Amino acid sequence: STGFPLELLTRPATERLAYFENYTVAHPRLKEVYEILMRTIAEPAGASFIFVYGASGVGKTTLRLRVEQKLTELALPKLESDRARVPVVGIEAIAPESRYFNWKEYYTRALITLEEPLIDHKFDYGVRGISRDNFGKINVESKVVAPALRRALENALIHRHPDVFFVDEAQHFGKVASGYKLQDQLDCLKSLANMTGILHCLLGTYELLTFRNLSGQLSRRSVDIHFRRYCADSPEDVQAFKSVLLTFQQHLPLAETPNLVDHWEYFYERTLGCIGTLKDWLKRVLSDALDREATTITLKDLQKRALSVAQCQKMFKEIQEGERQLSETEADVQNLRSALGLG
Amino acid sequence: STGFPLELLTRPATERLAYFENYTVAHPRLKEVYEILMRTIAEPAGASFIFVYGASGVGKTTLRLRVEQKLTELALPKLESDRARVPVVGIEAIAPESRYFNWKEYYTRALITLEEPLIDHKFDYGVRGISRDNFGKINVESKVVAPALRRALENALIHRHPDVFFVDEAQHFGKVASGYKLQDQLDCLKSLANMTGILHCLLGTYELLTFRNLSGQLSRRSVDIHFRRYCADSPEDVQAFKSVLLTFQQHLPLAETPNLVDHWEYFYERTLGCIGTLKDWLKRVLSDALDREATTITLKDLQKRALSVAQCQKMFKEIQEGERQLSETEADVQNLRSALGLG
Amino acid sequence: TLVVYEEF
Amino acid sequence: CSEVREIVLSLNAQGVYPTEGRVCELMPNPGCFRYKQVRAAFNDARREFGL
Ligand SMILES: Nc1ncnc2c1ncn2[C@@H]1O[C@H](COP(=O)(O)OP(=O)(O)OP(=O)(O)O)[C@@H](O)[C@H]1O
Ligand SMILES: Nc1ncnc2c1ncn2[C@@H]1O[C@H](COP(=O)(O)OP(=O)(O)OP(=O)(O)O)[C@@H](O)[C@H]1O
Ligand SMILES: [Mg+2]
Ligand SMILES: [Mg+2]
Repeated sequence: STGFPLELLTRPATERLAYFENYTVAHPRLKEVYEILMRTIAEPAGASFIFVYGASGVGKTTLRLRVEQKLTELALPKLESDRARVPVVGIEAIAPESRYFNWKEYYTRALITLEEPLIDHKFDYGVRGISRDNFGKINVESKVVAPALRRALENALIHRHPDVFFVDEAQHFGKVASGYKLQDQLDCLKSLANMTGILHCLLGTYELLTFRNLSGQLSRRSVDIHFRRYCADSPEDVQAFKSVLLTFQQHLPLAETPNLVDHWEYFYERTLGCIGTLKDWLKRVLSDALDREATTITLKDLQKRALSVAQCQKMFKEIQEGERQLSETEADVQNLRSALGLG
Repeated sequence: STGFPLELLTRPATERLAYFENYTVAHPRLKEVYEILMRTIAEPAGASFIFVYGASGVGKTTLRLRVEQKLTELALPKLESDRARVPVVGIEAIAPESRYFNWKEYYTRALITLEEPLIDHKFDYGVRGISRDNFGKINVESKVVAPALRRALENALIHRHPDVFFVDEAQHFGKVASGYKLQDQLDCLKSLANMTGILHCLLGTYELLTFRNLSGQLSRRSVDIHFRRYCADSPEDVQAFKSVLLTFQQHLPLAETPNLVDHWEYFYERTLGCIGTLKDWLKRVLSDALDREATTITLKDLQKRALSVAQCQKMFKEIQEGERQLSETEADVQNLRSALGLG
Repeated sequence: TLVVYEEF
Repeated sequence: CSEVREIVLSLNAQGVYPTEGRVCELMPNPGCFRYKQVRAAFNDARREFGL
């Protein structure tokens, strides 16, 4: 029906918790973002980067997970016959323990995660120090310098040709020293992506906005997507928040369904319209209820598991400084028209 | 006729997408720039470098592909009497991961791409640490010191004696450490061109403009070729943009004709006159339409897959700076005349 | 009227 | 000299750089290279395959 099945009424707390955690909702914002990302993935048409900006806890990683899952059925029937090809690969940037970013570690991690399809397939990277041990784990020597690892990764990426290269938590690329420029790092990434011809999708918070519109090249070369939250200043976002609260309420595995619609205000206070934060709060309070053995949900358990005031303050400050740079107004359109002379 | 064949209507969507992908239009600026570049490549007259400027998406890489295939086709009939010579080599530089631009990696990449086709023979650069492998790819060891690699590439370039050394994305040559003038960076390749006799054609965006005139010795052996967009000030360029819009629209595999002619302004501001941007945008719109089976291409279908105004503003600022840099007026000629003493 | 969404 | 030749051949076939020490490490009497011809054979094999 519109909620959890009644059979789950005779199970343990673990089954209810697992069902709720493995439950992802499709709000209209997520639907539009998923559709345009899928369309972009189908035909990037000379796009090197797809930056994914959004507030921490809006649903970037789940969207990426669903994208790779979809790519895995649009490929599997075509992967029955073809081989030596992966549908999609992913990686998360490492925050360096030193003052500067470790590009060699990025290359090694990318080579490790890319090359494990099957022991049967073999391919010579052309770099001395890279092999596969008896356990089937791709091993790289400690002396293979960064350019050699880059060449090996280039060869592997050309051979494997994934439909996209996902780089989550991309803002960690910005951990550089004084003289180092962000344009240099993004230019190295662009050179890699263009030479292997593999589309790169960078996902992260609004700090990744420091990697936006740096040069005219890095700029053209880019489809910027925005995972915006729900804002209380518009009726449609408020109504959608209420509707997602209602569907969550009907999909909370409890004998009695709590009334979360009336308590939306405080909700929006601690969640900032981000569905991921709302879901983690709801799953935490459900675990609390199933440990205490409570049939329904009350406000006290909601206040025992909500975020702190200062945390939400800093989150909203970052979110404001982010949305301030990702808004389109007719004044900017006319300014560009006048600068070009089209007006 | 002058449009897409009717038999493509029953073809699968992949055929139509690919067919529009490889479809090219010889728009007048590309024609003129190809002519001048070909005539300058044919004889170098002591020239060490040819600078081919342009914006992002102007068509520099399509230019290099057409010119390289052309040189190959001309060299093919005459490549039977005199072997042991490569017609044209085409590389694109790596954006360094360190602060310094890795010269050794540049030399290594150049020697592989030079010698990597058939085993027609060998040259034996006389430099140890460099060889091929059972797979047929040249592999060099990390112990080969950079002067040795330079000497090996020197001997290989004097044998192969290629017509031109293509270097795309040459602006990456500028990524040098502090206190190191870009002069010495250019003289590093100048010595190579002078003691190998190979002219190095460097392409790239306007960021290459920092290499224009460092010393008189550098500037004397240089040829300046500029790729430029369609400026909106003159109506001839506007008519050229209109005509190429017709040409692009005529070969769109659509059941009904999408009248894109009317909204030429919206195409212009989201493209900036750089034909690559329009090609990518129209290809994206075609992919979306073929997914949706659309009988025509409408305005909303055009504005979803359009560049953001911020990217357009950034690239336009870069273009304005570049066009200011590469501007020559009769007044400068008068200043040169007065300074020489011809007055 | 409150809408009910589906599972992603 | 033959045994050295197949040793360097196999070592390069796997992918490692065949050096004097590595070739010696997998040959039962790694002191024969003092002969003025075994080392010459190893160097000739390395040059033939390009080192
Ligand atoms: N639409 C959704 N329905 C259900 N759960 C969701 C949804 N979106 C996110 N979540 C849940 O929210 C939690 C965290 O969200 P997510 O992993 O997507 O973070 P993110 O937006 O990528 O943020 P961050 O940048 O902080 O890592 C996860 O437990 C995830 O299952
Ligand atoms: N005459 C043409 N007809 C059709 N499409 C074209 C034409 N010229 C260029 N294009 C399109 O432009 C795209 C990008 O152009 P190109 O790669 O040459 O740009 P570039 O100026 O070298 O870019 P960058 O500055 O980013 O390195 C090509 O993939 C092609 O689809
Ligand atoms: Mg994350
Ligand atoms: Mg290019």
